[PDB]
Parts: sequence; structure tokens; C-alpha cells
Amino acid sequence: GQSKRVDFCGKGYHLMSFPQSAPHGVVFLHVTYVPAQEKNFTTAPAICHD
Amino acid sequence: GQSKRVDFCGKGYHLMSFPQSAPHGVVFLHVTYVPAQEKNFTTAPAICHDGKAHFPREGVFVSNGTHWFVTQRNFYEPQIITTDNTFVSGNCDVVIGIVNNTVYDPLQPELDS
Amino acid sequence: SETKCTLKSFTVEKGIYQTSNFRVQPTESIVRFPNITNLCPFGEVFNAT
Amino acid sequence: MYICGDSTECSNLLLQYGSFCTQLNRALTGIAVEQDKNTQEVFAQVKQIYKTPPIKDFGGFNFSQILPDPSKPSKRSPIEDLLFNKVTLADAGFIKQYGDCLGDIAARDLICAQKFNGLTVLPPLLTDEMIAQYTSALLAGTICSGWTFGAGPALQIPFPMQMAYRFNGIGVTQNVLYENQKLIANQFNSAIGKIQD
Amino acid sequence: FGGVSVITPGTNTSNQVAVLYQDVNCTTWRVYSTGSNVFQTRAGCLIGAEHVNNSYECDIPIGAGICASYQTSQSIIAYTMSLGAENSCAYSNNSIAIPTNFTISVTTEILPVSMTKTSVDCT
Ligand SMILES: *[C@@H]1O[C@H](CO)[C@@H](O[C@@H]2O[C@H](CO)[C@@H](O)[C@H](O)[C@H]2NC(C)=O)[C@H](O)[C@H]1NC(C)=O
Ligand SMILES: *[C@@H]1O[C@H](CO)[C@@H](O[C@@H]2O[C@H](CO)[C@@H](O)[C@H](O)[C@H]2NC(C)=O)[C@H](O)[C@H]1NC(C)=O
Ligand SMILES: *[C@@H]1O[C@H](CO)[C@@H](O[C@@H]2O[C@H](CO)[C@@H](O)[C@H](O)[C@H]2NC(C)=O)[C@H](O)[C@H]1NC(C)=O
Ligand SMILES: *[C@@H]1O[C@H](CO)[C@@H](O)[C@H](O)[C@H]1NC(C)=O
Ligand SMILES: *[C@@H]1O[C@H](CO)[C@@H](O)[C@H](O)[C@H]1NC(C)=O
Ligand SMILES: *[C@@H]1O[C@H](CO)[C@@H](O)[C@H](O)[C@H]1NC(C)=O
Repeated sequence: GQSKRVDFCGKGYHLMSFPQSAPHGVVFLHVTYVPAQEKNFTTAPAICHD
Repeated sequence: GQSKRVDFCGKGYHLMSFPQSAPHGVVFLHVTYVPAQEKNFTTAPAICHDGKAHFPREGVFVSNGTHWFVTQRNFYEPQIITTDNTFVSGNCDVVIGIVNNTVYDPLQPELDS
Repeated sequence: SETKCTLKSFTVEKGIYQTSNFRVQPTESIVRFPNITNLCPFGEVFNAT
Repeated sequence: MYICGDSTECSNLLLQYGSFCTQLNRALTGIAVEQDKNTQEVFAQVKQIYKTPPIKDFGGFNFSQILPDPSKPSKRSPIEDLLFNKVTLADAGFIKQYGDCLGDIAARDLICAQKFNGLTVLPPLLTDEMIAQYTSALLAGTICSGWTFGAGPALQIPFPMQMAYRFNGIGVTQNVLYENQKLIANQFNSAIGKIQD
Repeated sequence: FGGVSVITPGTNTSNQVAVLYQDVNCTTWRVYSTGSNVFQTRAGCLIGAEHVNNSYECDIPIGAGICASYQTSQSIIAYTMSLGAENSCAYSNNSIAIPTNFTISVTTEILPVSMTKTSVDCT
């Protein structure tokens, strides 16, 4: 599945995971989306048209 | 509530549950939705109309033997691909696997009539 | 008082405490031996020629 | 074995409280049962075994370090082979023969010392090969049909559309994925390589 | 030196048992008896069970992939357990499967909530 629980399936936004076998346990490879370059913009809650 | 946790409230997509009493414990009856009959369709990531690239808003582009339709992801109910079922982003030279089809425009016939 | 002794306190807070068990005492004793009237042969065992 | 060591006089005295030994073993048996149960709950979730696909172009997405390596005696993925080589177990296999412990006395092997005092290690029900097969089925399922194999029947989907759905699922419109497909696939492939290292 | 366990069908069915010798290789074996039906596995030398080449679902687990059951003229057999049904899909870059119908399923989950409450008078 695709969990929405924060930091449950790794840091960042979860996309998918792949298990791997290990002696006496399991290892998960968690693939996540992480925001990178960003810019600062002016903002507003609403637009006044007519 | 209605949990979205996979296989938490039973296998399949959870709709609702009903508890029942039991000695020393609880028994849950979990009602889930399960996909049944299915069909194989040809697909594409985008539609190329007038050179612009059209993507589904809430669905997938699906083709039968001769025509392209857009359907909701979990249920086969074909709709005509129109400008109200898609959004436009970029153009036909970027998306890998861009089929060309007509994206019906519901306004033009009114402007013509 | 049994609760107070168990808790080692002269003060008991609100709640339910288990307090030992209901017990009764014996009132009399019974002795039942076979009705043997002969004395053992102490003479024969210890006074033998 | 642990307490008396085959001394007959001790054994006969031990019987004075033999209900104790029975109780100790009920407790250990219960633990052993749970260990096999725990393994199945984590790995044997899907009883439908999907085979690892021929490697096809998945849209630039390279899964070779997570999928089984068919050239090896044990079809472990490159990552799994590394994980297994790094964790060290007490011994190899569950058969230790009397004649091996009798011959190698000078060796002072701790495993024989434990066995002669009544301490035994039992084998797992699922072997490493069996665990690898469950893992492979889950990976084959995910790559071929995404999450649908969990929900019910598996429904095939192009890998890149599976990714589009996953992007919409985090609040990023799918046109981003298709427009940047080469970049996304390259970053993915790079990240997996870094993990094995 | 140890290593012995017994595989039993219920005694209300039969009195045949198989005995596993955990530390015996069998390939004068430090066993109580033979009588053929000797199968060697990673979990030990199993004496008193017929090896079967068919996989089945697990009934009495033995260990290391081997399970046993009582089956037909019934006797104890041993086999490698099945891990599940073979299934398949056909990954393709241009096709999708889409559900056309659905079913409503109701399943049952059972959980303990509480245990017996006790009190003990040590005297
Ligand atoms: C794909 O779907 C279309 C739309 O339902 C099918 O075309 C229609 O077929 C009916 C007869 O069953 C005609 O009366 C309609 O006029 C057709 N519509 C159009 C636009 O031509 C089409 O046959 C289906 N293709 C295949 C291969 O089954
Ligand atoms: C997936 O990535 C691996 C590398 O992790 C690729 O394997 C390498 O291929 C080059 C060129 O043939 C060889 O020189 C290397 O020795 C290979 N490395 C390893 C570890 O095998 C593999 O070809 C890529 N798969 C696909 C489908 O592109
Ligand atoms: C967004 O980030 C990626 C890196 O994750 C940038 O891609 C790299 O760009 C440099 C400069 O052209 C190349 O030398 C690298 O080879 C690229 N990396 C990969 C994996 O392709 C990308 O240019 C950034 N882009 C924006 C804001 O458009
Ligand atoms: C032994 O004999 C004497 C008399 O000579 C007597 O006084 C004594 O009580 C006798 N002992 C026992 C045990 O009867
Ligand atoms: C039993 O001994 C043989 C050598 O005769 C060996 O090949 C085999 O692996 C051993 N069996 C087990 C379960 O280790
Ligand atoms: C699928 O792969 C084949 C090559 O095996 C290629 O010819 C075809 O154009 C590809 N289709 C899509 C939608 O990527």
C-alpha cells in the first residue's frame, strides 16, 4: 500500500517500499519523495475580482 | 470510522465494521469491497489533441479495440474524453507514450448553434 | 484492622482490600486409638534370662 | 541432563519435584511456537506466489539489486546476499554428531558443551530459501500490479502509471512524473545503488 | 548426547508414531530402532515416515521445510510444505486491468480482551 502516516515508512512523503530478507528479521527499503530547491513568494488568502 | 490502513480492518477495501461481544474478548465483523470481474485494456499516459497534452483528472485513459475512453480507476465505467475530464499540461513532445485522440469540447456546438 | 496491619498503616485510603479468608476455629479434640488392653512384653524383651 | 548429568542417585532425587521441569518446558515450547508464527505473520501474507518477471524495461526503473540473482546457488538479491553475509550465526546447520563432539575434544567447542548439558537449539520451520521466495513474490507482485494484489485480484498496470498514482497520492499532480520521468528513474536507480554500498 | 522428538497422529486414530533424531545423519546410528522408512533432513533423521514428493499444506510441522501428516491403509508421511498457490501476471508497458464488477465480503477477526482475575492467600 501507500501509507500516509508521517515517518512511519521513512522520512519524506512515502511512495512505495520493497522488503528484503535477513537472518532473523526483515529489512525494508522505503522510497520517499523529498522537496528540494524552493523559492519564496508573496501570498494571499483570496483574490478580489468584481 | 473508515480506516485506510491496508489489511487492518480486513482484506479488501474497508467500508464499515460491526463489533460483537464474546466471553473474554471481542469479535469484529469487517465489511469490505473486493474487485471481481476485470478486463484488459490498452492504455496511455496522455492524449494529444491539438498538440497540447491532456491528462485525466480522476481516472485512467483506457482503450477498447477502436476507441479511447476515460474511466474511474476502480470500476469500468467509460466516459467520453472531453475537456472537462482532463487538464492540460505541457505538450506532446514530452510525455513518453502519448496517443492522439479527440478531446471533445462541449462548448463549441453551442457557439456553432 | 486486618487491612491496616497488612498495609503497615494506621490510615487506609478509599477502595477494596482483600482481607485474608473466612476462617473458623476447632472447638474440641478427638482422639481415636484401637481399643488395645494388653501391655507390651517389656519384661520378655528387657528382662530375658 | 542439565541438573544430574546421568547420575542415577541425583535422577531419583530430582523426581521429588518433577512437575517443575514439565512446567519449564511448557514455557519454552510456547516460545518456540511463537517464533515460527511470527515469521509467517511478517512474510507469508500473500499466499499467491507471483514469479519474478523477465527483466523488461520498466520505464528506466532498475530493480536488479532487489530482485533475486538467478546465477547464484541461493537466489538471493544482491542486497539480501549482503545482509546474510554480515549477520553471523552461532553455527552452521542443526546437525552436530556425537562422533564430531567425541573426535574434537581438544577443540572445546561451545556448541558441544551446551549439548552435553541438555541445551538444544531447534531448527526454524521456514528455511532461508522459503523466506526468500515469499519476499520475491511480494516484490514481483508490487512491480507488476502495485497495491492491487493486496486488496484482492492482482491487476496489471504499466510501472510508470503505478508511479503516477503514487505521486498523486502525496499531493503532486501526475504530470510532474511523466514530464520528469527520466530524472525520477535516474534518481531512484542511484539511490538503490547507494544503499547496497 | 540427545536430540529426540516424537511425531504423533492423535492416539484416538492410531498408535503409529515417527521419531526424529535431531543429531543423527543416517548417511549403529544412535537410534532406538530403524525398520526402514528412514528419511534424512536438515532437522534430523526421521524414522517411521514415508517420504512423499508431492507438496501439501503443512499439518504437523517438523522443521526446516518439512511437515508430516497421516494419510492413506493410512501411514505417516513426510513432505516439503507448499508455500502457496502458484499464480501469475503479465507485466506490460501498454495495458491495464480494470475491475468491471465487485463483491461484498465480510470477514471475522477475533481478539482477547481480558483474562481471569485471581487472588491468593499464601497462608
Ligand atoms: C468501443 O466502444 C464503442 C462505443 O460504445 C463501440 O462503438 C459503437 O457500437 C454500437 C453497436 O454496438 C453502434 O451503434 C455505435 O454507433 C458505435 N459508436 C461509434 C462512435 O461508432 C465500439 O464498437 C467498441 N469497439 C469494439 C472493438 O468493441
Ligand atoms: C541495473 O544496474 C546494474 C548496476 O547496478 C547494471 O549492471 C552493470 O552493467 C555494466 C554494463 O554491462 C557492467 O559493466 C557492470 O559490471 C554491471 N554491474 C553489476 C553489479 O552487475 C545493469 O545492467 C542495469 N540493468 C538494466 C536493465 O539496465
Ligand atoms: C532538479 O534536480 C536534479 C537533480 O536531482 C537536476 O538534475 C541534474 O542537473 C545537472 C545540471 O544540468 C546534471 O549535470 C545532472 O546529471 C542532473 N542529474 C540527474 C540525475 O539527471 C535538475 O537539473 C534540477 N532541476 C530543475 C529546477 O529543473
Ligand atoms: C525384672 O525383674 C525384677 C525382679 O527381679 C522386677 O523388679 C523388674 O520390674 C523386672 N523388669 C521388667 C521390665 O519387668
Ligand atoms: C549427512 O552426511 C552427508 C555425507 O555422507 C552430507 O552430504 C549431508 O549433508 C549430511 N546431512 C545433513 C542433514 O547435514
Ligand atoms: C512497449 O515496449 C515495446 C518494445 O518491447 C515498444 O515498441 C512500445 O512502443 C512500448 N510501449 C509503450 C507504451 O511504452
